[PDB]
Amino acid sequence: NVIKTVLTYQLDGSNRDFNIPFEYLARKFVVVTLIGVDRKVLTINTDYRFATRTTISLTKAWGPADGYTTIELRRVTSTTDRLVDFTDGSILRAYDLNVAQIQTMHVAEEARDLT
Amino acid sequence: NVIKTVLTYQLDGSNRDFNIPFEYLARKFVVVTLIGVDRKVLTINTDYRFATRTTISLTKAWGPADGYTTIELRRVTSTTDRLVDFTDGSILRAYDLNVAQIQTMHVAEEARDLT
Amino acid sequence: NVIKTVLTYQLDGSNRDFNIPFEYLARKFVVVTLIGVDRKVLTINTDYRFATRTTISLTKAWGPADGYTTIELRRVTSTTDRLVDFTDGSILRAYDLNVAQIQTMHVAEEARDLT
Amino acid sequence: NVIKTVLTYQLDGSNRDFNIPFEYLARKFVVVTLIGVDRKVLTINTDYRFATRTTISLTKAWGPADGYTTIELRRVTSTTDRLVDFTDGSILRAYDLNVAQIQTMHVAEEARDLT
Amino acid sequence: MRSYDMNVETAAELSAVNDILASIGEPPVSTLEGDANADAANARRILNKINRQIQSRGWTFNIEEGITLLPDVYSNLIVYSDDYLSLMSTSGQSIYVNRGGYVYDRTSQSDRFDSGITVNIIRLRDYDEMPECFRYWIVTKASRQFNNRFFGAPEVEGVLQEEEDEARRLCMEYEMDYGGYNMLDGDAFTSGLLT
Amino acid sequence: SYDMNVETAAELSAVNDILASIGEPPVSTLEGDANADAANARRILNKINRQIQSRGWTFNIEEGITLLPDVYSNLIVYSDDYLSLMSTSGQSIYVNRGGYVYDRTSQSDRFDSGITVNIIRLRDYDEMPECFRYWIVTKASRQFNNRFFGAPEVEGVLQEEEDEARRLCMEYEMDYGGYNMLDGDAFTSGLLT
Amino acid sequence: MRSYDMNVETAAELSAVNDILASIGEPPVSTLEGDANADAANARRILNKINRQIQSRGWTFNIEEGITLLPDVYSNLIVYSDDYLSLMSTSGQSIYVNRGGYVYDRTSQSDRFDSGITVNIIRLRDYDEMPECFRYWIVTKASRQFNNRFFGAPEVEGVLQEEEDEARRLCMEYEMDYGGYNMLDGDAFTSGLLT
Amino acid sequence: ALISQSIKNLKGGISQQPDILRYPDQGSRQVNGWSSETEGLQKRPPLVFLNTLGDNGALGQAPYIHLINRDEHEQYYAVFTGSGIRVFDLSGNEKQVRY
Amino acid sequence: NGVFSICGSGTENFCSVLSHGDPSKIFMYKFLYLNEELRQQSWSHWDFGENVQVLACQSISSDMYVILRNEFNTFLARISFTKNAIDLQGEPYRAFMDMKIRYTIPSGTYNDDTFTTSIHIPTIYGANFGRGKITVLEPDGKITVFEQPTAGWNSDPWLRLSGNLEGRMVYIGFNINFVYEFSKFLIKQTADDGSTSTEDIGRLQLRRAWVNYENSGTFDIYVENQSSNWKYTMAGARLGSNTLRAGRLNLGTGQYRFPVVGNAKFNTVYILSDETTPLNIIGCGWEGNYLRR
Repeated sequence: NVIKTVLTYQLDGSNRDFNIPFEYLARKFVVVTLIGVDRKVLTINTDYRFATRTTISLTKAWGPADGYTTIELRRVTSTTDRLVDFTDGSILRAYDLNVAQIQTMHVAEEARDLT
Repeated sequence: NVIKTVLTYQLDGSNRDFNIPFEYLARKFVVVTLIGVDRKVLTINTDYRFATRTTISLTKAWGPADGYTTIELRRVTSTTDRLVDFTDGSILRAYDLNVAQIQTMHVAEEARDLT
Repeated sequence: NVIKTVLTYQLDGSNRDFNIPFEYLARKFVVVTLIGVDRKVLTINTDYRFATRTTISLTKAWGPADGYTTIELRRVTSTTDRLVDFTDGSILRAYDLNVAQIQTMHVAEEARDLT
Repeated sequence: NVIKTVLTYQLDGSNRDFNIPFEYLARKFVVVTLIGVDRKVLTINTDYRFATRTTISLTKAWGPADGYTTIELRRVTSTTDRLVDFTDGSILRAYDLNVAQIQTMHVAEEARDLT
Repeated sequence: MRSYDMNVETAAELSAVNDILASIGEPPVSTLEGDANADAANARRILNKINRQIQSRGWTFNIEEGITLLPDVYSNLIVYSDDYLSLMSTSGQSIYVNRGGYVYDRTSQSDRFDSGITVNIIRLRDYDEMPECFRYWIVTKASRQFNNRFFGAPEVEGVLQEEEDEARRLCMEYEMDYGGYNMLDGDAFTSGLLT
Repeated sequence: SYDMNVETAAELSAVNDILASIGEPPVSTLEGDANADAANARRILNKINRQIQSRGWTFNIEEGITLLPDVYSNLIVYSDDYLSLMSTSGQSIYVNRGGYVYDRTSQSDRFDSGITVNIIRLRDYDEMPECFRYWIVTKASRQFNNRFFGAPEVEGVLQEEEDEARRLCMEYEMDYGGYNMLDGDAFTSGLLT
Repeated sequence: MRSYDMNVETAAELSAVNDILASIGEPPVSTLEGDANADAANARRILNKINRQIQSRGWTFNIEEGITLLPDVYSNLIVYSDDYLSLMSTSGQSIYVNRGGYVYDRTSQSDRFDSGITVNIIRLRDYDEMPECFRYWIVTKASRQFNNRFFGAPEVEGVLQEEEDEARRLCMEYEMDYGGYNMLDGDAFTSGLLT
Repeated sequence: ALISQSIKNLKGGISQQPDILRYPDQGSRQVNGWSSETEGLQKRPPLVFLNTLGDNGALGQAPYIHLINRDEHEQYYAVFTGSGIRVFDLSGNEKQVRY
Repeated sequence: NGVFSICGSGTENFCSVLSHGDPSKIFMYKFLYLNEELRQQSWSHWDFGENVQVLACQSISSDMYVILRNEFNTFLARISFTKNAIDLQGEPYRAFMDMKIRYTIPSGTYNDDTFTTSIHIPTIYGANFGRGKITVLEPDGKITVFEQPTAGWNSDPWLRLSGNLEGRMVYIGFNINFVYEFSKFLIKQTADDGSTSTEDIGRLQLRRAWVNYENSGTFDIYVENQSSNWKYTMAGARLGSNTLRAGRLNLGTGQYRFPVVGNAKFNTVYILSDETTPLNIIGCGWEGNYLRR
């Protein structure tokens, strides 16, 4: 019953909402590659505008006619921008220390998932 | 592979022993998979005992003649539960901070080593 | 798919400097490689003096005349030890708190990067 | 006797823009017309894209070559529904309070205007 | 004057309201909608009115070139709504001024006509659809107006003024680059002379 | 104490320095919802960031580019992402009537095969040459200072240093653009031939 | 921005921190390490950021002459880290601007390439490795910044300002002597002409 | 004009009176505090569970409780429930009621 | 509406009332009557948590014994007003918690299968509780909070702690909630015989404000202005000061500044704390421009 980093949403039919399974810290984290013809990312804003926390609505659910056979919903951690980091003066809102472990955790969970 | 996470042990005709290279912080994480035809994950006491910190044993004398041929112990540390979660105003326990690095570390090492 | 870790820089006939674009928690971690006939590793005091933190100068002009055409700088922050340990009674501080989340993140990313 | 509602603009051979001088509580309300052989109505997404709120651009060049010589933009704010309804507990506000007196006024005026 | 609150939701307008409000010291407003605070609404109005003023001074982008106003065939009268900021003809010595709501011929002495007319009009547009330099000029001029009306602050005003002058410098430069008329190549008097 | 090359968050460093510009304690992370004083940091940084990127610079501008016409309707979405739309040579036709480019000369909005324009696309606060970055930081700091909680002396010193930093950018740009009065531009290149 | 806590230790950096702190009135700090006092850390940051700014305005010592950035063979993409302060080509009208993290060709429209490139870069360096005149200029500019941010002192500021102007006078003189280009002997336009 | 006012005392309770009128050193809605002489608001002092007397229902029906301080030595709390006299000792041991 | 009792006490001055209508709360009026000064007349309102009825408040001198009735069972407890004392023996810091009990975790609990130790709410406490947050505290600080299952504690009666905890002197508890709301920050001026002439005329825009904490831990100040709600939590101590040594309690006197920007007339700053560390506020100062209209 894994919180899979990846959920296979076959791109067929029409629902603005296809429910993501992962939990995303911020919008930038989620990337949608359109397998079927060209693995492709819709501009997060232009097609897969983030209509929802557990669902994403591309403006249209691309038809098999478009030929984009599959959509991949992923939560992939960006090592480059720590979502959060600790600096001198900042009082350590405990909440931040927890965000930090979680941001790391997602990078690793992702790692288990790719391999 | 080299780092001890995944293991490749092969089913004995009769076995009351299965050796463990890794260091696992808590019992829950290491989960047995016997993959004779496909995967079968066995719970702790129902099939096996983490009888000693060093070694574990499962009954039924799982054998190559029987379907299963792979007793694989793979170290998975659950992402969600951390023996330490930083409560607000909590005394940041020194040892606890040390657990936190480890839980995450182990989770990645399982990913890296598997490569 | 941006691999930010294993960067291989073309070896040239007469250049003794390559610039490590990626990050390193510690020096020992980045290991140079030479390629083309076999992989020949190198030692930091012996052949690759770290120059400026962000550049490595390789003495003894390694080049294609040798038959070696590639220099690879790769990151394997080591999993075995927590660089930062919060021993009892420390004045927790910036260097310590940031490194521990980071160690995992750089290492897991290496796992994610080769593949 | 100034009829400010039913304004008919001469259709021209090659112009795709007419400017709705009169007011609209809502878009659906203004219905374009084409004339000269029969009255042919039009649909907003289909042929008359609203451009700027105050202008309508008719695609497919309707003109006297077709045999149609007139474009009429007419206002029939619909009587059936109160666009504004003050449901219990609303923060009554400007949009709401003004529209309701207005709906009647625009509609009655249409009655007064045709005749 | 089009309604201050009738303009629909926007994200750029939201940035602007938040910024103007910031200048007199109000905190950023989360959602421009459902906000009970009046200041929000007053600011929105200032942004809308000053948006109208800036556009009125003609700018090369806005002036529509000769466009056609088409007469209502049944009516025989061109309509002149407050979306028109200015009515000037193409040749010289424009002859159109609005009488009642309708446009009116000051020479013929009759607003009644047909066949349409060609005029260089300055149409009002929303706060969006303006180039990024002008949006910045507007936000700061609106902020200065707002600082005068509500707060009585002496200092903020000086800074705002210098900033607005800086913006004008910047905008008039953008507009000049956009139009870009070199006097030799483009002229009515000398395009003929230089041949 | 040991040789590290670890990189501190680049975006966060900006708002952190903006806060520390007025002596307010540094903020560890841009989350937490409130931190209203910190929030303003993000908003005013990104906004003044568009601002500086608007005034055209010879590296922000992309010299030529085609934007695909929407195939279905021939209307090219004119987003809020592009700062300015300007034609190649002179008398730039395009300006947005509605959300899509509308040619003022044409009196039409739809057009096929696309167009060629010189756009100045929005970029992050990141990805900018360091001189521009420092200029943005000091300008945002002076605004965030004298607007919310201004003091006399800090405002003055900051506006002085801010005008100074303009010079760091305008110098940078001049060398980067590297125009020549004779050889470089068109009217005079012809004369040389 | 490299970490404020990345210089491992530096006796020269210690002198500097102590001096900057002295200007706003803090006492000399014995060991730059293990010091709980925050001011120390804030000052260290100011020294590091201002160190970056001073270096960015090009100085003859720092600008590396044509050096080569070598493309990753497997990657096909030159890397552009924040250690680069500026990317300008040797000839004229430089054509490189960083797109994402990677460097990018604004003419070819593709960051993807090989064979390396030659560019005149301005590399960031530590606070040490700067000549003694510039170190003095930096310490005083940093002291002035610090006096603005933390204390509110009116007088110290004037003295600091004159001193920094004096340092600039001194540094720009040192840099000019170091480069030392006489216009007759060294030129691109006239080295050719005077033969 | 940098008007700075420091209300340095605190305490003073709450007041639902209007803002122009509300005195300084008062606020609205203090909950859970004991505003003493030197400390300002302090979280209300804590409680220690001593014993569990009975069902919500059995001691139930709006009882009347009188605290008999017999002597510094023994303290007994008496609950007259509507039906009958039940006495609980301070520690919760139920000294029994007879009739 | 109906005051059942008005219990009161001589040595601490706490007059009190409990009622049929809002039974959850005892209300305490603290008075100093030297001479006839009545220097402070303060009405504050105490709480004993959601779904709770307070049957009686009667006071043995120097403390008070309050019989609370949970919705499920009833409890008898003692609130000690002594000024700076550790209530339970061995407590780290006069923990303020709703029910504080000391339980030595018994040998039987804990699982070799799950590295968690299980506590039973019906057992370690005398009777099943009803609703609210629960916090368990090791003698050394490591407050860990297990939020209520929405089911209700009676419905899910097992709570867990992580780590083998064969033996401890855990002080278990239900959390306590503090909310004091500052008075809208209007300019007030003094006058003859303590007259106050807060000035309505004018707009005061307040740039920043402060609360001067003493001997206290997490306190979170929620500032809300119309159409917004911001949290500016203060916890711990500034990283890097000698104060946040690891392994230590972390409670130290300091001043936190919360930035609030707005028209004073409609912005409220209320301090709300909820994590068992004492919160003590000596003073508050608002600083702002005030140029009269």
